Amino acid sequence: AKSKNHTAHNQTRKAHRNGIKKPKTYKYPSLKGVDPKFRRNHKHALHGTAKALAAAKK
Amino acid sequence: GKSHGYRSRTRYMFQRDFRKHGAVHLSTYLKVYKVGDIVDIKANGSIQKGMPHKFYQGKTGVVYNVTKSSVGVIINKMVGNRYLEKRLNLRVEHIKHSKCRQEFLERVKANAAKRAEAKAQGVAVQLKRQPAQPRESRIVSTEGNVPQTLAPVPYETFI
Amino acid sequence: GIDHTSKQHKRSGHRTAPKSDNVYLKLLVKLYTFLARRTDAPFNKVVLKALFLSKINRPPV
Amino acid sequence: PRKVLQLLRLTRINSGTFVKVTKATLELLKLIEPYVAYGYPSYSTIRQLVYKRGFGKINKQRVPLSDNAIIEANLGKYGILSIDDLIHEIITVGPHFKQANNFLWPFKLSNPSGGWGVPRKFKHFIQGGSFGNREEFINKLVKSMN
Amino acid sequence: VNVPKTRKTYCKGKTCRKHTQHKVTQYKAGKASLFAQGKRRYDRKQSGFGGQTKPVFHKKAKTTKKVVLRLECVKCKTRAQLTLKRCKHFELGGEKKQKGQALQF
Amino acid sequence: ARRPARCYRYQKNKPYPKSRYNRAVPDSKIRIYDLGKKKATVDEFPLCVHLVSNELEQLSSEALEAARICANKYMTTVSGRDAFHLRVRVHPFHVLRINKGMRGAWGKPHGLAARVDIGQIIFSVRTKDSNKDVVVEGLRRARYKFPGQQKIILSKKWGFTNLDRPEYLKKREAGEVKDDGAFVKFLSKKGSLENNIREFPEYFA
RNA sequence: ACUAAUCGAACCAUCUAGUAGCUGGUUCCUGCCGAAGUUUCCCUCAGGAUAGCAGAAGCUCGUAUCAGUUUUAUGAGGUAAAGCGAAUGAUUAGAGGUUCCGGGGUCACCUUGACCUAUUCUCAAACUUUAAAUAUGUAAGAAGUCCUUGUUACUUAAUUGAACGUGGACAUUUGAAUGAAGAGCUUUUAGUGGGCCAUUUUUGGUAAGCAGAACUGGCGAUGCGGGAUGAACC
RNA sequence: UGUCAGGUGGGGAGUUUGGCUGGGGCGGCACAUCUGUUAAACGAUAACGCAGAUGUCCUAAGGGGGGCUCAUGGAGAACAGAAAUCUCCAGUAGAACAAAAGGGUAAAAGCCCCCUUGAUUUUGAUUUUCAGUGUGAAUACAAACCAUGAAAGUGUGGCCUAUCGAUCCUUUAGUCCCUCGGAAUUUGAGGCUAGAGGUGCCAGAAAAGUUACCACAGGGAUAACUGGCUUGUGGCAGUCAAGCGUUCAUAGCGACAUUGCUUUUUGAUUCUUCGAUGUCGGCUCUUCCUAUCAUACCGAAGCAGAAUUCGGUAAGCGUU
RNA sequence: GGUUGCGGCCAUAUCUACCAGAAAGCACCGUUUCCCGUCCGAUCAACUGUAGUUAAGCUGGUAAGAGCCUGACCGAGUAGUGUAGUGGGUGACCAUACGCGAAACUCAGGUGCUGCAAUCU
Ligand SMILES: [Mg+2]
Ligand SMILES: [Mg+2]
Ligand SMILES: [Mg+2]
Ligand SMILES: [Mg+2]
Ligand SMILES: [Mg+2]
Ligand SMILES: [Mg+2]
Ligand SMILES: [Mg+2]
Ligand SMILES: [Mg+2]
Ligand SMILES: [Mg+2]
Ligand SMILES: [Mg+2]
Ligand SMILES: [Mg+2]
Ligand SMILES: [Mg+2]
Ligand SMILES: [Mg+2]
Ligand SMILES: [Mg+2]
Ligand SMILES: [Mg+2]
Ligand SMILES: [Mg+2]
Ligand SMILES: [Mg+2]
Ligand SMILES: [Mg+2]
Ligand SMILES: [Mg+2]
Ligand SMILES: [Mg+2]
Ligand SMILES: [Mg+2]
Ligand SMILES: [Mg+2]
Ligand SMILES: [Mg+2]
Ligand SMILES: [Mg+2]
Ligand SMILES: [Mg+2]
Ligand SMILES: [Mg+2]
Ligand SMILES: [Mg+2]
Ligand SMILES: [Mg+2]
Ligand SMILES: [Mg+2]
Ligand SMILES: [Mg+2]
Ligand SMILES: [Mg+2]
Ligand SMILES: [Mg+2]
Ligand SMILES: [Zn+2]
Repeated sequence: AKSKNHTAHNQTRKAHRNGIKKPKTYKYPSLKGVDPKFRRNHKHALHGTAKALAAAKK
Repeated sequence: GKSHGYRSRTRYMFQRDFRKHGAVHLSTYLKVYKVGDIVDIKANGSIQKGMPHKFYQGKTGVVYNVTKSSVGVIINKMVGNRYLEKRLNLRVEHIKHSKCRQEFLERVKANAAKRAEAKAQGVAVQLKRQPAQPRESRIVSTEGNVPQTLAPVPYETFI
Repeated sequence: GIDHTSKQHKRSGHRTAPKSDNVYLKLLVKLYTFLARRTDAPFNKVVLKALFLSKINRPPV
Repeated sequence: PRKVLQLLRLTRINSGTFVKVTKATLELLKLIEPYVAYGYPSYSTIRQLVYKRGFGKINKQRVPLSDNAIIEANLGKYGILSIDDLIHEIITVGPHFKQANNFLWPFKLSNPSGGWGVPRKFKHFIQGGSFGNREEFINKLVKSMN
Repeated sequence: VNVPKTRKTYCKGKTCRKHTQHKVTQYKAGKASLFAQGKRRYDRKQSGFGGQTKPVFHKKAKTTKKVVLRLECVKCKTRAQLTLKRCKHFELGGEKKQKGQALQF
Repeated sequence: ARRPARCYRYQKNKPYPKSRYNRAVPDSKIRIYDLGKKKATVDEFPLCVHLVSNELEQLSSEALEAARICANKYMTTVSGRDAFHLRVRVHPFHVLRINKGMRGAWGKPHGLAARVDIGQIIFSVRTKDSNKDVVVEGLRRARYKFPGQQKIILSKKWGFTNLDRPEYLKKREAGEVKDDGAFVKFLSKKGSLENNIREFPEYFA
């Protein structure tokens, strides 16, 4: 009893009825996979500038 | 049976160009990449490390990570009915700056120059690009250009 | 025949009334329906929509 | 081609619309060629289209023009105050052609009153059919469908 | 494959925490050592009537096993395990290759 | 015996040459491709007559061999063997497979065929102008051994060269033409002058 | 064979409404929406799980992050074609030179085989110097551009950079076209997971109303006018 | 005699005795994978499609550095030659790089020499397969410790693309940490972290046959029969004409080729039928077709007659 | 403008043959005590720019040169290909309509350009 093996028939019609979506970009992307040495220093850089505005704007 | 290895079906994809084998020239190593740069991916068969998969051949992405001898690139890949964010670690031999970003970065510069010139006087200086317009009417003269052409030619065997 | 670009006969997907059968909540909806229509204040339109919400959509404050 | 027809707002047979001729639109026309008959409309063709079958798109509703104040309430920002102001923006493709043309609901034409003048429609106008660019003969075709 | 019986590698012995000299020997499993809880559970479940109560593997396919090296540091006597790929023959520190030998004999 | 040629008439498969993936292909039944006065100079035979296929199809090496003998024998019997050079143009490089349930149906090599296009020359005959009708009749009798439509074409080229008859005469008047083995070598306006004097000494007149 | 018309394990009752991925059936109306025979895994191939397609409940907002489309700009590809006096591998034919195991023939040879040199006929799904069409990636801006200076334990010979910032300037032609039917987002669940047909590309086969793929459109799930007649054709 | 222990025990009991598949069985593995092609120039893509390969091998064939340049051809030097050692010239790689194929590599990724163990520790992140799960393999790092080199740098196994494995259980290494629940000590045991012992039907049951005495649920998802498609093969025709026929291609034949027809062969397919269309042959009886054996009338002959052979109209009528 | 060092693109730069090159630089060259490496100061190392030579390297020029590079209404809008028809044809295939569009071929031109620093009748 042989049957069909594979077909991509109807697979693009199915993928388009819900309108293929772009990945919804954001400002401030995740720092996942960024170099740890840069990321470790960026933590200290953001802390200092947060204090700089805190000391001035208050 | 079937074979679906990592570098399958890449016999011509990862070939070098004709008379362009050998060592990679130093320009690829002196190019500076930064996070946010838009880069094109084209693998070098001579460099087997940090080498992209055959899918990302010809794909354009944005640099998210800068490393010692490699670059992290963001590519959106279509899986099923949506796009998925993908992250590659590629040595600089396999990437280059996409030149499309540089003309756009010159158009924004030239847009600001035209707007600054138009600030004092002459507003509405057409910052936007326009498509090719239908041609305007013009006069064509026959002075030295009298029309003269034959009809379709008969059928000869030519052999 | 029409080459339809969007699904036909689609309900908005938003509550136009509370599912609740509380008679006094219906009177509050009746009052704020008039206010949302007879005033241009966006506050009245927000309150009227919030009166339609289900229990999980209005957590305690 | 079906997507391009949706982008030109031709969602049913005998529907019509105006298209500004640029390069960016000529391949759209070149890509739906087997399904549409188009050409270059005369001023008399545009005037009879807007007068008889001209409907405005006002808050997603297809509203008959039938009054200048209807057009002024929606296109008066661009200077279009009358039904001939709207017609003028179409025939002479003005700065606000995009807004004026989009304000017009797609024209709902009938079948041609004298027929299509061909045995079979679905060959090119050059090849004896009906689709394609029939540039100045579109006025004869549309006036029998209006 | 041929592996030397000595190796300088990382010892995380809490007293070295650096590369030190190691002795290399092959790992053997060790006696089954009944009174293991699984063996205690096995003996009770097998007792009485019912026959063989647990599966017995027969469909073996591999003709090799992976080689495990026990890496004992020579100063703090700390061990470490390293696993090599499957090989049919494995010797330890035996007759390193020579390249300038004369084929003679 | 052999399958009828209607089973392999049309170019239905990809080109399937003998290579390192067959290593068991039989031999084409046509082995001689140049016949008659093949050692003749270009000056002897100005007239060229072409048997040209008008179909995209496959001619088997058996049909090629049968038609080559049929055309050659008539030209020798009527006008002598040394009055013509018959070069058959198409080479049977494509291998025909035969399957002899549908399980494991990939076929063994059955024969050879030449894949020909519309307008592709099958037979080329260069002769003198006096026996035009002889070779035209020889190719006309060779058509019966082939499937599909073929046309007898009178070439406007001097023999087997790629030059028109007046073009060859104009170059041969000068030292631009030297006789060679069976074909001809022409003068180029490029290259070293020392090579262009030792070759074509009769030029520079 | 026979063992009460019962025999390759009688009859009666109970466990027992034994299990069944298998067959059959599954009962009122109207309204709206509306499929799949495909992915992966499974002692899996008449089944299920999973993702997809679908409904419902909506929620946050109010014309936008957008688009089965084009243009502009910039990438990528090695198929159609083409090429073999270009590489690899086949392949026809003579020319010229040459020297060794090759030709009996000097004791230097019209009537020679290789090899080299310039030509010549024809080819390649697992050849290629070239190389389309169609298809395909990215970008076309306020999350932008420019100026000045603040943080850092990173980085630099060095505020030199890196990243993120303070403050200031720029606006409806704000940085192509067209459209936008509201846009985005979530939960939950049905059915389905036998497909088949047509154009074009394409594999096996002599072929098939054969068997197997790619893109699309359909039938299934669909009546209507036409092809007398017919699931798919117009 | 009773209990336990070892053996024996189809006499008896219970159960098992893969899957894909142009039906099933046999064969094979298309069941987990790798290379090229099919594959239609992004990617993806099937068949028991084509050409092949994997379950290994390597303390170097891993890592670093230095020096050098390979295959082949030519010209030379006592035996010594097409050839054994030495010398020079040419040489874009025509070599070599473990193993298939593809890609890559020339002051190297090949050869030789020197040093070496980065084939090490601790985690996250990423790519392929993909559900964006697992496994395998790989990529760039970070924090250590090292190797090498003058140094920059390189190195987290093999130049790249394959070379492999859950739960339960056992076992080892590490911490020398947690628990044995009345409190301790020491054995023992149980935990945590990281490996191995293996499932090749490769996301991983523990498994022999036979039934021609057979049963059930079903299946026309699937064979054996008729019918339907095709016509390789079977059969029946045609075109060309090298030749046979004493001479003469075509009276009669006819090579090498090539175009068809038929569905009374056999293959091929699996569309119908498995809540069943009674499966061989003969007898009996009717009818139909023509590709005509006889009969009627003819045309041709290498037809003198006789007898024959070829061909036409023709299925009316017969064919034991 | 020549030359040297370090380069960029990597033949318009390569290859073959033959000619020129003042000055400077480069080079060949001379030597073996030390550091160093060899069977061999050939290479590699060191030492003196001294005893000498542009012969070679190098540079440039010459060639109806090979190759390479650029362009062409050169071939050719040809082959091919997207879309369409109840188009043709028994078929193989072909033509037309709206678009895109090659390679070989044939000609013409060319034979490195340039960055940083130093130096030169
Ligand atoms: Mg199925
Ligand atoms: Mg592969
Ligand atoms: Mg590696
Ligand atoms: Mg009428
Ligand atoms: Mg009509
Ligand atoms: Mg017991
Ligand atoms: Mg085929
Ligand atoms: Mg094929
Ligand atoms: Mg019984
Ligand atoms: Mg029941
Ligand atoms: Mg029951
Ligand atoms: Mg509906
Ligand atoms: Mg839905
Ligand atoms: Mg390809
Ligand atoms: Mg081709
Ligand atoms: Mg090819
Ligand atoms: Mg089912
Ligand atoms: Mg159904
Ligand atoms: Mg009909
Ligand atoms: Mg009908
Ligand atoms: Mg149609
Ligand atoms: Mg038994
Ligand atoms: Mg592909
Ligand atoms: Mg190696
Ligand atoms: Mg206790
Ligand atoms: Mg399994
Ligand atoms: Mg499995
Ligand atoms: Mg089980
Ligand atoms: Mg079927
Ligand atoms: Mg019956
Ligand atoms: Mg008859
Ligand atoms: Mg010396
Ligand atoms: Zn230690």
